[PDB]
Amino acid sequence: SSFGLGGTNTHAIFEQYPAGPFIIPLSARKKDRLKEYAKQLLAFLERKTDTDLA
Amino acid sequence: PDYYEDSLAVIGISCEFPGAKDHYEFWNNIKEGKESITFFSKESGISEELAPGFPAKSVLEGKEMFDPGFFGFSPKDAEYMDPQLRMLLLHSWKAIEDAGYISKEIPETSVYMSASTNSYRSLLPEEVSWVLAQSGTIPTMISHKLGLKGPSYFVHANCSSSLIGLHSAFQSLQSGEAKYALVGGATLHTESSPGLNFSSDGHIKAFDADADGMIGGEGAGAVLLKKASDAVKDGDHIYALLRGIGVNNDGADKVGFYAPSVKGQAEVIQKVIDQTGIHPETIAYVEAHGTGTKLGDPIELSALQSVYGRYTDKKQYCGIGSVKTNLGHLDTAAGMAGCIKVVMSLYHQEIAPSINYKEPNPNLHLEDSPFFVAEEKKELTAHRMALSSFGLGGTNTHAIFEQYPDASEAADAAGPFIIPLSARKKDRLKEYAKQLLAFLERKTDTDLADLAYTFQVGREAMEERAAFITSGTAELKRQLADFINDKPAVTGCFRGEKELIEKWLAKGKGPKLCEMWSKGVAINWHKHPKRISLPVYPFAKEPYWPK
Repeated sequence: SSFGLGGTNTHAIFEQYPAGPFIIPLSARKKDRLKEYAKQLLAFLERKTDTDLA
Repeated sequence: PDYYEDSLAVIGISCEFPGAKDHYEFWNNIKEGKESITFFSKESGISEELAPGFPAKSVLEGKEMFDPGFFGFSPKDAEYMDPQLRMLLLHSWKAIEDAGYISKEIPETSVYMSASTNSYRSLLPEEVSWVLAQSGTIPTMISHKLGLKGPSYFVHANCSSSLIGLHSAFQSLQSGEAKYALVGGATLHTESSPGLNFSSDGHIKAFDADADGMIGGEGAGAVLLKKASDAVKDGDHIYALLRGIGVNNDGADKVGFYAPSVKGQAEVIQKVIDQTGIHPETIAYVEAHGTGTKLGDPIELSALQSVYGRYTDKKQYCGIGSVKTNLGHLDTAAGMAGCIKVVMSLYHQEIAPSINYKEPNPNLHLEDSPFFVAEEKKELTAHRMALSSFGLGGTNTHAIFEQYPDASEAADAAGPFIIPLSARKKDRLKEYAKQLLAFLERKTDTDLADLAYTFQVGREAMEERAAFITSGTAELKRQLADFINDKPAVTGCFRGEKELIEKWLAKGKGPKLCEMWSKGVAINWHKHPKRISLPVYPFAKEPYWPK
């Protein structure tokens, strides 16, 4: 629910929805960026493990 | 009877599995749905993936323990020998005793053992020192210490290795090379504790929708086998029958070394049926490979059904389960574990439940599936059961068993007989009394004529000897607590250890000989009863491991 100061009210409803060699291409505008990119993917991989490379 | 001259009989068992001291405890564990994994709360600072990397372990207490002195082994020597070898040695002794036999008395026996490469030598200090502990040393050490003449060698097919032992025994005993065959398997590792088949939560949920992997285990066991006809004629104690077994390899059909293949499994299953001709409808329960993998478990049934279906099938009449759910995956002893469980179920005519199952995997199609997943105890009112094991290698095994049906038990004709109890050390003898002691009461009515018979024969003459000449179980029992209770000279007992009239000595039966046995060489074989499974030599609890 969201109701405005104006007197405009909104309501919404949502519903619940139920290989051996990979290549990863990484790109960036700049080299630190492309480097910062690397820390974050690295960091991501650490945390979430059962994460499919495919 | 009929197709018994082409069959084997399981006449002895000994095993140790997670949460199981013995095969009897084992069974009662599975029947009641007990799960033998273990978990840790308060014991490195890696609380991370699981610490999957694997959060819980499936453990065999006392893998290190041993009784080296029993076999004329230096303590130094035990520390060099692999735990798997030690365990298989104790079990092979145990299994033959449970058969009621003295090894020495059955020279004509084959031995097939299998075990993992745990790189045990690697933990020894840096070593003069000769490498002969090899895989071959294991069966061969056993043959040597039990005085076995049968062909003795080591076989391995990874997950399928025990059924490979079972296969050898089947060919061997049929070919008349040996009268008896002894098959055992072990895995004990030498450690502390995506991209794989490891289970997310450490639960092997076989046939479950959420099966996501498997968990490792440690175990060892051995069985003693005999030709079936011989077993009945010879009067041995038979748990179950082995009708047929089959082996083959996938080939290069599937994509990958670690991929299990539908076509390959199907053929062993088909192949075995043709061998025994056994009609699938004939089969009550099937112990599946049941690893707990998303893709492995659809394949097994797919293969099973495809074979079974072309037959006088259509229904949902067969029970399908995996004991891996209880114990985990014991790489080399996986076959052994399934085998014992199936042999026990036929022995008792009950079906053990398969735990960790809440819903059925959509993929299974169980409904067209000639077989329903197990979730409760069973009623069974001979029956045949099948067993599968599929190797990591691509080598597949299937086997079928048949219930052994007839007992016409008879009361005890004679009111007194003699137990001869013995051990290689007094401390041991006492526990043996205890272990025996506990048993009598646990099994409320067991015949002693056979209990007597089996100890007279089928147990060796150790130095420490205690011979009992009672007449009634409670009578015997308390007098046992009499012996256990250490120095009260009350019983019709005879202290043991505490000269050779070997020469040409006649002996007349009729009377108390226990004294003569008490420090003597008497051959109790005149009167007869059947051999029966009772308790076995209690081995000491000495632990040996390399610092």
